[PDB]
Amino acid sequence: PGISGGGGGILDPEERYEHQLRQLNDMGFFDFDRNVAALRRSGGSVQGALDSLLNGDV
Amino acid sequence: MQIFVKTLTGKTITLEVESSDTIDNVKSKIQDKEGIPPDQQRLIFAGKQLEDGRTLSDYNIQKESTLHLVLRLRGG
Repeated sequence: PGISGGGGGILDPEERYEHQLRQLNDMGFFDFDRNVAALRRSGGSVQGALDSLLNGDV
Repeated sequence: MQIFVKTLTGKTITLEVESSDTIDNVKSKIQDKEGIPPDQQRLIFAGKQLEDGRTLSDYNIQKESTLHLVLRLRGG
C-alpha cells in the first residue's frame, strides 16, 4: 500500500517518457505496456527499464 | 558491408565492418566517429545485450543493420 501520487494528462508515461519509449522500441521492445511499467520503476532510465525487460520483472 | 550504431541520447553513427568483426572490434570503430572508449561502451540488438567476444554473424547481423550503444557511465 501507499504507492503512486497526484498528476494529470500532461504527466502520463506515454508523453512523460516518449523519447525513452521510442529508444526501447528502436532497440527491439515493441511491448509498450512493459516499457511503461519498467520506466515507472527505473525512474525514466532507458537502460534501467531495459534491465527489467531482460530480467522479466515486467 | 556496413552497420549503424545509435546512442541512448539519440545520435546515429555509421561504421564499415565485416560479418567476422567481433562486438569488441565494432565498439573500437565508434572511437573514430565520436571518441567513445571501447571499454566504457556495450552494444544492444533485438533488445539483447551483446557479448564482447561474439561476432556480428553470431547475432545474424546484416548490412545496414541499426544497432545501439550503452555507456557504463551513461554520458548524457
